[PDB]
Amino acid sequence: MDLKVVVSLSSRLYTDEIAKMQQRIGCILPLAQNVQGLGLGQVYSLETVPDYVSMYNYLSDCTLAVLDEVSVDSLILTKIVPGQTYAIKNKYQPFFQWHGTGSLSVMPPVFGREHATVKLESNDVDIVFPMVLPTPIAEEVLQKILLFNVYSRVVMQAPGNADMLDVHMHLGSVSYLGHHYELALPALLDNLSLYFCIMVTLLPRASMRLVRGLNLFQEMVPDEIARIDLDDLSVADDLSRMRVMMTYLQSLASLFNLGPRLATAAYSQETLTATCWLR
Amino acid sequence: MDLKVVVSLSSRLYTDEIAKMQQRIGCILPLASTHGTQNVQGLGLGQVYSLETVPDYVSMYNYLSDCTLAVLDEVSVDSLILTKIVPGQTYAIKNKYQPFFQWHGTGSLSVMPPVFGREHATVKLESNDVDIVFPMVLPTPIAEEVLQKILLFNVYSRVVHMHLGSVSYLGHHYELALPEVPGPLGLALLDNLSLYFCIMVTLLPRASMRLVRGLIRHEHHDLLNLFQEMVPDEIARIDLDDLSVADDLSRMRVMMTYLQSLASLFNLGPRLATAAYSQETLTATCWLR
Amino acid sequence: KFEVLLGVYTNAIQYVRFLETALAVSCVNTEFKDLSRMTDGKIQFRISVPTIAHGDGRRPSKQRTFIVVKNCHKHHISTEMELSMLDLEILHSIPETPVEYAEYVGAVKTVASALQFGVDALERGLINTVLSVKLRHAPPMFILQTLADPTFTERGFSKTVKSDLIAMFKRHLLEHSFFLDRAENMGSGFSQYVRSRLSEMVAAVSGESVLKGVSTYTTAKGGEPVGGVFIVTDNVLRQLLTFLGEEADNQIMGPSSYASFVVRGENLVTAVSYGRVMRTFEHFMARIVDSPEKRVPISAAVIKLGNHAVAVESLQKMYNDTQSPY
Amino acid sequence: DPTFTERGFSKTVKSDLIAMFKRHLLEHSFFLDRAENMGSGFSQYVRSRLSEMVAAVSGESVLKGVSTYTTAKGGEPVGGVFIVTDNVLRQLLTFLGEEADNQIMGPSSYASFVVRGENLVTAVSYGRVMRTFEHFMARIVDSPEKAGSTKSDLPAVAAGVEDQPRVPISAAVIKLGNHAVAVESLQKMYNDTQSPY
Amino acid sequence: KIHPGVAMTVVRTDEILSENILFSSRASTSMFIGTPNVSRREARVDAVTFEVHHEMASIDTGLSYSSTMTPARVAAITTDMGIHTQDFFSVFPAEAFGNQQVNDYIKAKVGALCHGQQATCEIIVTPVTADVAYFQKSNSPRGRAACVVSCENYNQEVAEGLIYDHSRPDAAYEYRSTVNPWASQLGSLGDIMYNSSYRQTAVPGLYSPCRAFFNKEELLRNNRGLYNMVNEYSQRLGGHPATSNTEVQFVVIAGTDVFLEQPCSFLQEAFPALSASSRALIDEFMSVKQTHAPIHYGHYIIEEVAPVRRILKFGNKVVF
Amino acid sequence: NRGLYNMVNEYSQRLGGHPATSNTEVQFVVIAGTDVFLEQPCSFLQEAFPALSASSRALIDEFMSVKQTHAPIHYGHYIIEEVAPVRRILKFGNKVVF
Amino acid sequence: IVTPVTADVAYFQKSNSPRGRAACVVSCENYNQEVAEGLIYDHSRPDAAY
Amino acid sequence: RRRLQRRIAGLLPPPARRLNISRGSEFTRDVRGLVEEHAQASSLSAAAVWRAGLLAPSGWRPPVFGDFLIHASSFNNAEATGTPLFQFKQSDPFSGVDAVFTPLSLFILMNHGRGLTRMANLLYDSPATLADLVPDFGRLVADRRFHNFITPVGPLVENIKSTYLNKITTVVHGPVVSKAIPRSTVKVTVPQEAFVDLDAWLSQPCPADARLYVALTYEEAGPRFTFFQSSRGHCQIMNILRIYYSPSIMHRYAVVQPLHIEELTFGAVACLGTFSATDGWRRSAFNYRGSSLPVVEIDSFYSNVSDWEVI
Amino acid sequence: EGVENRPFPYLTVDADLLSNLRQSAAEGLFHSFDLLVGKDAREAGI
Amino acid sequence: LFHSFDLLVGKDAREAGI
Amino acid sequence: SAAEGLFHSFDLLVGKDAREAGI
Repeated sequence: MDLKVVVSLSSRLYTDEIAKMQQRIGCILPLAQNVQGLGLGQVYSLETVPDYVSMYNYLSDCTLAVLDEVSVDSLILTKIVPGQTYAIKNKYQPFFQWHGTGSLSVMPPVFGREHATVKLESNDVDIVFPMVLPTPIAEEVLQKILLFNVYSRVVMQAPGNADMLDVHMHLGSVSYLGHHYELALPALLDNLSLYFCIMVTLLPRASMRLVRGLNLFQEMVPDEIARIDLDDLSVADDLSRMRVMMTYLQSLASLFNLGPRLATAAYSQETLTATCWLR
Repeated sequence: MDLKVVVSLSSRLYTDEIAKMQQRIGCILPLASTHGTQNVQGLGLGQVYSLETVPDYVSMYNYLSDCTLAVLDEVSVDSLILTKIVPGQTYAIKNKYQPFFQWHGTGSLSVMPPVFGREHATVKLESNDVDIVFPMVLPTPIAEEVLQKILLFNVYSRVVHMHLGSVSYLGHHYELALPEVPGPLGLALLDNLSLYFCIMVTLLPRASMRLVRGLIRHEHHDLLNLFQEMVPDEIARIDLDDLSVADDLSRMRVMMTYLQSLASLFNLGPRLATAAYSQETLTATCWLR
Repeated sequence: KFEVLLGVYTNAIQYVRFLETALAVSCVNTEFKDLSRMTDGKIQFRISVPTIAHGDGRRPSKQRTFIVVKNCHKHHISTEMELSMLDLEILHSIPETPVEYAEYVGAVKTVASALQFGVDALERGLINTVLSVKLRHAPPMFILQTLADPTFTERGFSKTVKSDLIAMFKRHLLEHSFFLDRAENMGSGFSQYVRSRLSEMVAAVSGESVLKGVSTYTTAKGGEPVGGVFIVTDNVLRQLLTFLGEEADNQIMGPSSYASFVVRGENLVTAVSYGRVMRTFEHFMARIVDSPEKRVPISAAVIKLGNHAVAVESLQKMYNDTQSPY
Repeated sequence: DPTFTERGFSKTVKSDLIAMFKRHLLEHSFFLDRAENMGSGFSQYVRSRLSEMVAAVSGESVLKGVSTYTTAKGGEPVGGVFIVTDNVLRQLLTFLGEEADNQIMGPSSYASFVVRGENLVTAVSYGRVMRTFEHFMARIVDSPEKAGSTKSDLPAVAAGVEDQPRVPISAAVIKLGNHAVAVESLQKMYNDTQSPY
Repeated sequence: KIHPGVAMTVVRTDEILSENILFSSRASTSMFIGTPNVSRREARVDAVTFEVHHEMASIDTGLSYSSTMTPARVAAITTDMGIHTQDFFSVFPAEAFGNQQVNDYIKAKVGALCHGQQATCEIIVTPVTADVAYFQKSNSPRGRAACVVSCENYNQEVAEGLIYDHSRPDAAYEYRSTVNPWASQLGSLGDIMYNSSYRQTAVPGLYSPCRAFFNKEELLRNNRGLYNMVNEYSQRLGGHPATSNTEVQFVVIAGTDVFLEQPCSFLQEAFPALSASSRALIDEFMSVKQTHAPIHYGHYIIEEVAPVRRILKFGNKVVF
Repeated sequence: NRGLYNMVNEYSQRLGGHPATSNTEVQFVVIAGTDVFLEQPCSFLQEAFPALSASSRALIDEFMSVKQTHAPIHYGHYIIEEVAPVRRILKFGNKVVF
Repeated sequence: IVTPVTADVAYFQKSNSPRGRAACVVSCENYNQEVAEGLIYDHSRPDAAY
Repeated sequence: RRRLQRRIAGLLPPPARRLNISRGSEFTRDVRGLVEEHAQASSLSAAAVWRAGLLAPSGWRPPVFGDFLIHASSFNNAEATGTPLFQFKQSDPFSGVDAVFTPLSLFILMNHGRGLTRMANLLYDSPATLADLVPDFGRLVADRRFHNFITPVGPLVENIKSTYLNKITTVVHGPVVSKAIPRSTVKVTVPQEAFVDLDAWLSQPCPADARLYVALTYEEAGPRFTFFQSSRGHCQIMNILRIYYSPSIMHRYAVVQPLHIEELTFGAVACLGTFSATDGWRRSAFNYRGSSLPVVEIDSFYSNVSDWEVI
Repeated sequence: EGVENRPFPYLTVDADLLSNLRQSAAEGLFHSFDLLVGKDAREAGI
Repeated sequence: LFHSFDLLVGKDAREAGI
Repeated sequence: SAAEGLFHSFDLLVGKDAREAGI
């Protein structure tokens, strides 16, 4: 069908802007037509605090678009449908090889704002493209930035229990299919880390309420340090704790579903593109 | 490709029933079969949600997951015509549901069992002895908290419950009916959640307890308001251990897979991905996610 | 040393037709088709029953008219025919070599055996929906041995005549049900009991009905108009010809009403009969050449029950060729 | 009996069919010595027990339209034989009545089939002979656009059965309603060889 | 084998394949044959799936009844006519006793698949002073006869009284109010077991015969007109249906494929089966069909009446 | 345990299971099977039929007297009427039952 | 065949199997080892007749 | 050229209908053509089946294909067409060979180290080279990360023969059909003892289609491969297979050590594709030179491979 | 299962050999048969 | 009269009609 | 309504010799 979506650029684009838009022409980006909220650039603006979860919810709510052609006044781009496929390319400056992986994950770029962006001086907007990366790399960088945020805030509060070089030796590198990448580890990622923290703190009393809902079978599998909490807590506090914990558990589970998960068939490393459909 | 179901009545639809069905045009209806001509006895959600038995919503969720979905376009005498929902086509779905949730954010919708009551969407046929109930279509941020209220009422029947009984929205509060017993399959989902929790409680990390301890004693966030400035002792006796990275990294990989499995468990019912919702026309161009 | 193919065979699908069977005795096929065009499915009749002018000073015998509304039943009959796409790829490809001409003739024969499947499926679905209409408005005989007897009704449906009518239903449920089983355990009176029961059905069915006309569906031997039709199974059809023993006509009926469906009914069935499918596909093949250069006897055993000569037709063969239950 | 086979043979239909087997074996087996229990209706009982025997047999075969055997009195096909012993033949030619016909009109020679010039090439070459290669050539080479009807393919089903002289052969014909079966015994063929029938 | 304080009233519904006969007089319904039309439905890359649609209007001319459908003969009794009773531990799996040690010992002393349908028969608790003369004729399995069809249409308030208000006597036996009060009353034991108001935790797929006698929603369905309750009989109601060939009896999920009609839901009376109290009265029922004693001092025999006259054989002594 | 038509097929096509030697003195299971043609429902449906068993000679001389009003069970004895598919004439003196 | 004296005579006045359980031929199943053998030998289930 | 023109002219999209709203006499003949187009594209005739072949380019989608470069000794020429192939992830970045497995050569990767086994070791007699293809089977099944290194690539539709360095082509996503324009249907062949129907173990709504799921599962003796056919969804068949995996939750209980994370996962389920539910899977028999194993035949396959989700 | 499906010229007999066919093929009266429903019911490719 | 109600009601004007 | 069972043979236009709208 007719799928060519154009966006309204106010000012004409100069030569270096044309080159920087040509450099990443194969990548995908979301959509809100306005060039102001054209992508993820309104969460990564200097206007809001760079919070991960609102960025993820906006990225999973709104549609995606892979752009085909660039001009001095127009941006030819086709939005994503669940029906057919589009040929997309890996044009991200943190380069992850899409060798034979059947899935691609679309997440906000956690490797720094400058690494995946184009800054438009002449226009009103500074656009960003999300990270399209294979899903074991996606869950691995989620692990190694989540645990690094935890093990960093801990040594900011108390540096007597852990070591910063000990967590930076392992939690700064991912190793998928023999490729060894390095993680730009510097704020960011604090609300997701504290969400996970609240979940694993209130999950003991959650598991106790669940096993008391329906006996020693499910009470043997906790260890002795994982079993003992005293049986005295208020009704309203317990109910609000369970409700807020299950809310954060549902949001955290749908968040560790990595969003719009793209799928690929034929990765051609000579031309750096793969036939990509929405799944 | 003809995508059009002509569900035919046996008996004559009276004029008030024609008005009540013409009031509901564009709403989601689940079908029994995907074929071109069907019967009414089997149209809708009434075969799983009957008046005689308890409202069990988890089997209704799996019914809405399994069977096909159709929108209602034309209603006339002796017959009402539906349009199926296939992937690859954009459908117009209007908000004609009685607990009104405004779709201002154009969020992804969700198809629900009628948890808010039967009798507002019960729409009754006195032609033939059948009751057509229309599933609730509503965004997934409301849907997760409605599903958690359904799952939490059964475990808080034993031990304020009006907060769990009703729903929370930006503009209004609506009352949704809870049963005293969930049912067999709701108890099965609660049992699977209990086994998941009683297994995953030992596979929890140790480092984030030091974070919550130093953050309680140091700096109150808006998110740290639930503890009422108190820490339990289980946190302390799991913080009598020293922190390493290897067992925590393996534990966070199995925690990633377990949180993906919980994402598989909570995601019940169909979801619709909206695009270009019109608030003035009150319909939304949607497709199946 | 060879491997003999001893012959190769296929079955001829019999062309059933709704106006050929005797189920269309109980239906009049109007050529109006405006009640499909009409928005509401009702039709209003101003019927007017007579009255007995009474003479005693009880009440004045006012005239009787009834404005009755008959709702029409619209049924939707739908089959499907999954047809392969590489049959279409030969249908559009013009053949030149004799092997692809044989393959194209095979593709046309596969297509013309699917349009014929659709037409043969909508002349069995039509009989099926008509027979299910006549089985939905068919109250049982243990009700209408008494509800169609006016010596109990018409005194006014009070509580007492209904309370006695239910207890009269419960007698005919026991001493009258399965009447062809009591006739096997009867004595020498095989025929008179079965003839009495069939005549009691014809008497309890036949009453007042709107929209009458000419004597339609006559028989050929006697020339008597046919009152109804006894749709039976094949075993009951075998049993009602050794109990009753004979037939009034030699399975021949003479409806002159089947005169506008020997034209409108044939130019669909013979329009897919592979003489016109091959013709229209040769026509479209010539377009592809053009492209780059630029009354009757009805088989129905008729029995005579008193004064009405009803027909007895069994559609068991129609349903056993589907492997569908009768 | 198609009213018991109209639905599929479920675990429950294949139970009451096994019940009905034993019921029919207890009740209606040995129909000829229990015909002596009555004296008046011997003929009607034997006629009904043979007329319910030609109806259980599916006589619908592909060689039904090929008229190969006819009754010598009037033109009507036979429709099968009963093969009985000599005693049951002696009881079924008096109680069922004297035979309507004494002889049937059947063929006089085997309808031969030889591997001729078109099938010899595929016998020697492939080892696959077909029956009536000339009718395959008449159907798919010479006008394949003419699809065969019932009547147009009747001289092809009757391969060599029709073109024969028809001598009459003696067989006691019994008319069971509309059918005209031809009962006979072969015990004269077995008793002089000293072998059991 | 010692008598408990109560007796029972075992109710089974027995299916029958019956060869029917349909009369329908000429010019009964007028018809309008629409022209048939084709449309593709599932245009798969492997094979395009068409559809051939057809519509027709059948307008009923006759203001009387222009058809009668009688059962001509029984083909076979498709059910068991057996003894297989209902398991309430399968219908009500959420209910249990106090001790799980005594609640598991119970489920062990009772039931915690070959041949035809077992005819799952319910059980109604009924005192031992219920006269056998009530059970020797077709009645309701509860005490009161439910003559609600005789009363005035669309009047639920008065017609609940003739079913449940025991201040007035029976429709049949006007010298008693009910032959058992433990099932015939509004909140009684037979009513809390089998009515839909108290079966909210039951398994909906299983089938219970006594739902045709105790369910107040369908008992008041027959309260309407006699010319409406003969329409709603034959108009494919399937109000109280059952599965045809299923090994274990179930209720159908709105089945249009099967063809059945239930006269025990219309006129609300069950027919007595061949019951006895000893084998001796069974052995004397075949010996003398006319001069058999229905009562011998403490034992009874209930000769079966039914629409079907099922023929019994015990050895060679046949009764018709 | 194979399907119905494939049991009907193998019932008549061969001596499907356990025949006895006829025209011998003692019953042997056949090994020849050349001229031994016999059909057998007892392997088709796996049920045996009752014989005329009587616990005492009093009941079996009262079965001949009244064959309809006889007691199948008298106090501790019994008589069992044969229901077998070959109806056999029982003749004790001149009292003939069937 | 050796049976107890408590085998009732109503089993022997009909045409049943000479052992206890009714061995059903096709009424059980089609090509199994746990339903036919179950309905023939497993006495935890009652036989199909009684 | 005349053959080529006669072949292209028939295989051409029909032109779009015009309505000249501006002119008067052109509008009448254009709506005349409009009703003459509908009346012959709707009625029962050969004209309405002639219209279905033009395809008018949403309904039909030409699929994607996977050109895979394999070794000839790791494959067999004598296999059927519709075998769902399973690519193995390679550690070396520049490899060039994508090691795929048919279910029989993967069944000998199952069993060698501990019907199907007869035809498996008849098709792949020497398993030392196939154990040398995978760099680690026992350790990778010991840490239970084998399910993510195995990805399915859909059923084989075209196998061009070569004595060394064979090349295969599978439909990775889309309607499963052959590659040669002499057209045929690629019937998906699945061996029956690995195939189970989930309604059979389940023992009410009619879907649109019945999907096929492969479930690599980690039995305690070795891995196991089972093809699951379900009319339900993916997140529903996760719960249904949670019901089906009854002794696995007892084994993961009876291995009571929780810090050994190997026995806390029990396989993973990947959705292979969607075949129609109104036409069920057909049974068939696949013959070698000597043996014959019963094989599920599945037609009208629409392949769309999903991720492995953990039971 | 022992049956070929070629575009043979099938002779059109008039026998009633549809009666009890879909149930007879299920029980196994036919030793070898092919059921072709949908697109498989075609005069196949030569 | 602008329709074809001749076969629907019947030929006789005293029995049926418009 | 009024035409709940009735056919209509023709209509009566409100003196409009070329207009179809109005009563």
